[PDB]
Amino acid sequence: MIKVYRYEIVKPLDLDWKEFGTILRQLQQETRFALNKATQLAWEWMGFSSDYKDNHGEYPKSKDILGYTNVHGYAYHTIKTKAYRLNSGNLSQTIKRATDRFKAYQKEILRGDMSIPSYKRDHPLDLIKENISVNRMNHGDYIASLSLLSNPAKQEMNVKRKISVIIIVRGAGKTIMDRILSGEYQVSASQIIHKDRKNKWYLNISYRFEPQTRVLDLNKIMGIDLGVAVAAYMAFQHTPARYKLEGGEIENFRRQVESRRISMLRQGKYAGGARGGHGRDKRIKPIEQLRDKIANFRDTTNHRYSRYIVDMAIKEGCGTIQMEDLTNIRDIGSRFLQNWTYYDLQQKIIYKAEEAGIKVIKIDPQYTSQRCSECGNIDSGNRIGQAIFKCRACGYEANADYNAARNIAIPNIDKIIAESIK
Amino acid sequence: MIKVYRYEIVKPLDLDWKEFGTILRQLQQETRFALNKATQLAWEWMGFSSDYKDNHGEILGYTNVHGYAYHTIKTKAYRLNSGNLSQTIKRATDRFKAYQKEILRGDMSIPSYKRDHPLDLIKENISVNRMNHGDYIASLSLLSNPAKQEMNVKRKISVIIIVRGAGKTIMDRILSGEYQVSASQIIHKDRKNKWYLNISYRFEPQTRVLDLNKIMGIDLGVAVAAYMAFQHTPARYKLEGGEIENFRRQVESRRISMLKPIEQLRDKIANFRDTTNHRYSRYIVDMAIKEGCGTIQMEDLDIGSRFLQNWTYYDLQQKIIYKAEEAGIKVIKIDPQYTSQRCSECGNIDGQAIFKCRACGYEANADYNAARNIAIPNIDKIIAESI
DNA sequence: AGCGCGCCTAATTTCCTAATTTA
DNA sequence: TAAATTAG
RNA sequence: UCGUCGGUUCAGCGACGAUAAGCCGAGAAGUGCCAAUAAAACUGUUAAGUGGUUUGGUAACGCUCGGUAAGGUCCGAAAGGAGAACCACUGAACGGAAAUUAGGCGCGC
Ligand SMILES: [Mg+2]
Ligand SMILES: [Mg+2]
Ligand SMILES: [Mg+2]
Ligand SMILES: [Zn+2]
Repeated sequence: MIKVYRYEIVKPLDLDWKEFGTILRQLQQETRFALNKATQLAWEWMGFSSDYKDNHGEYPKSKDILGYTNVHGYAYHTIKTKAYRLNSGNLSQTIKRATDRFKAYQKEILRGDMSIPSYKRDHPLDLIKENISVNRMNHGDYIASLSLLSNPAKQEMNVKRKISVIIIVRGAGKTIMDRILSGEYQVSASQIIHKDRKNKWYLNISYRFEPQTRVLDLNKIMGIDLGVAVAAYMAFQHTPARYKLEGGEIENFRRQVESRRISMLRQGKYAGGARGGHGRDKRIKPIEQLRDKIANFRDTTNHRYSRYIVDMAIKEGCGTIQMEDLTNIRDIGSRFLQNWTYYDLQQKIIYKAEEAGIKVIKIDPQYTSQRCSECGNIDSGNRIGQAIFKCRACGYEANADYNAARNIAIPNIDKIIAESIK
Repeated sequence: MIKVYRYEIVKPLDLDWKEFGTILRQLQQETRFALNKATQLAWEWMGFSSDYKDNHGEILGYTNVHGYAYHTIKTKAYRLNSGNLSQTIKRATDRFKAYQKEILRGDMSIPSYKRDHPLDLIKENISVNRMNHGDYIASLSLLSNPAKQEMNVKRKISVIIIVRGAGKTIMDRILSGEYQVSASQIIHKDRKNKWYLNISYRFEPQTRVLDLNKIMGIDLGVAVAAYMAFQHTPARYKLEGGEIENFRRQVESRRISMLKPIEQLRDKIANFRDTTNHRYSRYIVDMAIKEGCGTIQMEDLDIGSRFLQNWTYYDLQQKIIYKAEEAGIKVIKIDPQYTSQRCSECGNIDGQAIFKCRACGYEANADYNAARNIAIPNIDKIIAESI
């Protein structure tokens, strides 16, 4: 398992912030240059090999023609002369991401199902495991030594050693960094991230650890039902316990955002003079800030929602979690009327349940809210979302979200519906 | 000048849909090959090629990138029409030339072209005719002479397109001669499995001339800062004071927080009213210029229950009056008595969020209802007629 | 007050190298 | 002696 | 009402800023515009027709980069001050980056 944590950079230990910013921006420009050029060299080789096969009947050998086993070696040999400021290790890692992206989707590129990747302006600076190192001083401060320059670059920038920075290691970041220093966690390739808001640089340390999973009974299954009145309702087949996420705070957020977003757009029709004449970024600045705010709110809401769901499973001893596969369903009449980011929520559940030893299975949500959880009679007549579920034969009434949650908690439930469609 | 508008293809007139679909897919495959190969040929022509291209294994006799690419691609994409093939190659080379300096610097990788790429149709290959029975037929020339012989198509391929409302207006002028076809494309959408043919037409725009018969009406309504309406046209424009409500709450917080500071706040609030008036006046005049209305009618000049509370109303009117003169428009002041209550549709004179006539039953925003009443050239006279 | 924009939002996949050798 | 290079 | 500082996100708190949904600078990669010039391609016996290319310049642009207010101690009459140097809370979370795709909108009227 691999996880990432962010650490804010405060000060360069031996340089000024103005000088540090100039170095970082220059290295970012080379990273963009390396990524685009590598895809150009990869795309060029793909065309040459296709042409070579037609004229000779066999694909050419990279070693014979290109001089290297893979295009990654050839890309390094060419981009190095121009991207001479980055460290060779970081440059090689940067090039590899471009070439692997092209190699992975090469078949889709030829078939026209995907475009050639093009890389934007602000790009993270790659760091290799051996290039990053972190130490704790006696006086309780954390110093990170970064290798970000090549020998020509170090000579021209007067730097003669690692460029040290101070990172705020606090809260849950202290435990992760303490385990990295001890040796339980192993640092993998990282990157340096810059955020436009607050103008802060970050150190994106990614680390490798071994999950500690307790033996949980695999016959216990918890069902997650994205309900109508309730954001998510959880139920278990063995025990009559129920949990729910009312999602009251979600409704309040969208009301303020919808009113704000509509108002901003209308003013754009008669905005100020300086609103235009300075590019696209300035003109759409008010909406970009609003769009970023919504993205951050969903990320936090999905983070706390996934944790609550997994924690409920752990308390009840469940070893299996079943949810609805949303690939087929496209009529979102659920509580998340603002088209919530369901995929981010489901991915967060998976990787947090995997860390706890629980296995996640995606059932097909068809007639799951219509079926009765007592007698199993499936009727489409009562599909009205009446906030209640009154079976005409079982005589069992319960919350519609709760009734759907029980059905998802039954093993092989979709097949049961599949065997007897109605 | 040039604008685009889709026209859904109903069915092929001469051949079956199964045959037409197979034919078009063959042409679509040649379109990608022409596009992708033209990018490779332009890459070598501009000197972007690496060493191993011209050293290991593998001037040119032509003058332009398009000329070099055309002949090389023509041998394989022999089903496409010669005229359309040139257009496909041209759009490939034009993008590369526009992006030539970006790729050399390293800001863009390589132009790419998707699978279901639209087919290019030049002028002289797409004609439209309207039959005596009202069916619109568009004849498309898509196959070259070798392709026509093999596929047993002995003339131009004809298809029927839908023309409803705005589509018929443009198409009728195309047939008349006011609008001339420039280029076209056959786009395919997988959402509905339908083929679309969009026509790019060139026309000489007509500049609206100010006439003293369209009179814009402005009402300082309760729900918005102003509402603009007209009788000749059904269009409407609104000035919502969203920024004004935020600024009022800003001023309220600052006064409590500050409890010179009052003087600076008063100076700030004075400038805000001036800046908003300038933006509002310019927008008000622009919508009259856009529709060519030669007169603006606004109620003659308290705070009342209007959305703007204790605003600099007189300053707003003067800047509207002044900016109207520069455009040739003239401003007339009208008595506002019972303007909100009078019904525009029926004229009878009688909840404030949406006005509903007792007799007519017309339901609409009261701000819009008042705005239409002011638009009448002789609204002032009929106001006292009911009295 | 319809039926074409361009494009935004959400969904989706991949990745998070090492071993050797100049300096 | 940490930066450079290339193979699988 | 929005925003800044208190390790990140979302909430409050203490202070503060706001015409900030505001005001500006430089530059020429791209789209329009102005001068000069008229290639590729196609229909063509021809005659000739469609088509709009190339080099400069300008700076209107949802052109491209950037600047601009905001915690407390401290100096400074105050403004202002060289990311000067110290100090700064409560709750719930804490796996991130890049690329791509395809649909439904909010404008469009
Ligand atoms: Mg649902
Ligand atoms: Mg906060
Ligand atoms: Mg905290
Ligand atoms: Zn039942």
